[PDB]
Amino acid sequence: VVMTQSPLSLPVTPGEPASISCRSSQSLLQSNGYNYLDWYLQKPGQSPQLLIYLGSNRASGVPDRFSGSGSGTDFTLKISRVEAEDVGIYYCMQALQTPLTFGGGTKV
Amino acid sequence: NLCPFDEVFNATRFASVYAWNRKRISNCVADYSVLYNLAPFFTFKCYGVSPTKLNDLCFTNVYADSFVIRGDEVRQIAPGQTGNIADYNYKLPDDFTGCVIAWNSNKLDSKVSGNYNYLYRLFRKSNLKPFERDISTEIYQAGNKPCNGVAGFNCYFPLRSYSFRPTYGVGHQPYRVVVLSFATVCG
Amino acid sequence: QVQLVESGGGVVQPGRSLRLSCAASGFIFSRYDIHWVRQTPGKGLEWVALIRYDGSDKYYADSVKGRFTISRDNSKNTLYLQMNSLRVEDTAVYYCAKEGIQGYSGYDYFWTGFYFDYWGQGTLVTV
Ligand SMILES: *[C@@H]1O[C@H](CO)[C@@H](O[C@@H]2O[C@H](CO)[C@@H](O)[C@H](O)[C@H]2NC(C)=O)[C@H](O)[C@H]1NC(C)=O
Repeated sequence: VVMTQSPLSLPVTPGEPASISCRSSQSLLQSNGYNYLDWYLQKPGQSPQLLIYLGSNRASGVPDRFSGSGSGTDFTLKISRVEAEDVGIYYCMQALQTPLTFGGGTKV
Repeated sequence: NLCPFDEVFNATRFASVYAWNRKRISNCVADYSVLYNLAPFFTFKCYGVSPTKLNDLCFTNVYADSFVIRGDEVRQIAPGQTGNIADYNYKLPDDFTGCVIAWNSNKLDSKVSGNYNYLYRLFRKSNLKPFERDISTEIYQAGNKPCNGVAGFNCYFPLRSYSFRPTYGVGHQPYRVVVLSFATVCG
Repeated sequence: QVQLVESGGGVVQPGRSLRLSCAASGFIFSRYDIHWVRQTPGKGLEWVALIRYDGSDKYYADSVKGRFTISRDNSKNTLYLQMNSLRVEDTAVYYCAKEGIQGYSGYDYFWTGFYFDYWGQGTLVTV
């Protein structure tokens, strides 16, 4: 598997919403109806922190504006309200099987 | 002595979440190998002790507190989780040492008009200590006091129902979990 | 309070090895996995290897699959990873990342996938 994000750079002036997409080589949606891409951000000079998991439901401790949409192969992260705290490169791990082809990486 | 699991798994009536019946089983010979056969896709997530390794091992007592919850919440009852069931309805101590059997049960849990005999407490002021059970139906002032023994702007009634119908997605499909939580009993 | 702090990395020499250790606490570091992921600057994070919460069985990235060696250390809540025979294109900070499903030994229908809830701080290693 290989993950390709889009856009690897979405300099978004503050406020308006920005969308980040990833592609999958295979349909991650498994027969139980779960998508498996994971969005990981990391502000400059800091460790990455979990941002979404399983595509839809975010990790506790993450604001509501980091909603992520799901599909069979074309997943998307929606940043409704972008401000200073939201800057940092994102990623889309595919969490289905070893190896986890950790996605390319966008920018903010 | 052939420990009774024929009840907790094959009992007709199916327990709801908040009224999870912790059926203590003991003083008898069990066989965990019997279970790996039904659910074409079980769940057997053994937190604590390896499923196959369990058979020739045992502890003092066993609690198979079965009930039913939505399929997408099968993942939810696992120790260290922080979801709606985890916070308010059912939880597993971080040092959990049991097996979590969970299977799809579409039949006998889906009337064409919907089986609404199942409820789930979506509101509670504070989270649960490990393995707390609360039948308290009293009205949840998620919002102001006044007196609250009935209201309806929003106070809220902390025990909703579910909706179970075959056309639903697998996540919406109801699942019966059987959480086992562990020297008179072993085979 | 989930804590993954790691040390051991540093400037090294191509051809030799190094020992990375990611001490853990705050949580019961005998229950659930730890992954390793590295990001060399000018490249996105690359997953390295994992281990199932007692050393049950291991997988490594297709780019390594054997010259890398990971070994859990229970009873003191520490993790050990041992690299072997570094290459030129391996200078990269190594993150030890805890994954937030408390590992089961069975076979679930609902998997919830790998997701690295809490991370470390990285150890810059350079060949
Ligand atoms: C619940 O009832 C079913 C119905 O019989 C049981 O399934 C059978 O289990 C026995 C062994 O216990 C097997 O020999 C049969 O082959 C099973 N039936 C079929 C059609 O294959 C199930 O084991 C029961 N579960 C419990 C816990 O008692």
